[PDB]
Amino acid sequence: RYQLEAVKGTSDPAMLADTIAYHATWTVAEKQEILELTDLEARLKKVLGLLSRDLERFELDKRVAQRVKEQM
Amino acid sequence: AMRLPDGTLQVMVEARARAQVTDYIPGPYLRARGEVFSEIFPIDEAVVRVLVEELKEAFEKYVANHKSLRLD
Repeated sequence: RYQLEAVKGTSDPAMLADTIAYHATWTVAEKQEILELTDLEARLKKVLGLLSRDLERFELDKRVAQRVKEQM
Repeated sequence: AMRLPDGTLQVMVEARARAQVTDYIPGPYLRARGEVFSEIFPIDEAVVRVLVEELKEAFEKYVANHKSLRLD
């Protein structure tokens, strides 16, 4: 909850670019690969792609849990 | 025009009109001269207005496609 208000009201572009980049739970090699490219648009597109991937994985886990409990 | 000590020249130019080329002189530096100024004036502006409207609509429909191709 320390970031409940620490992230709202902030519009710094580089900070919002690298905040999720270091918040992205992946390997050090992937972090260095992210650091390799200096184009903001591509990196943030990758960030949104990772966010969507996490969302859909969570949806899959949810739905399987519910249905399997139901059929049980 | 702006001069820098690193050898890179930062100069702003604005094209005025098209013109022909008469002759070339062995340089450096190359020099050229023009005979007359090449200009064209619109005639029967109704079709030109239709084409301009189509061009504006095409540009409006095209500017909102390159999300990550560095397009303003």
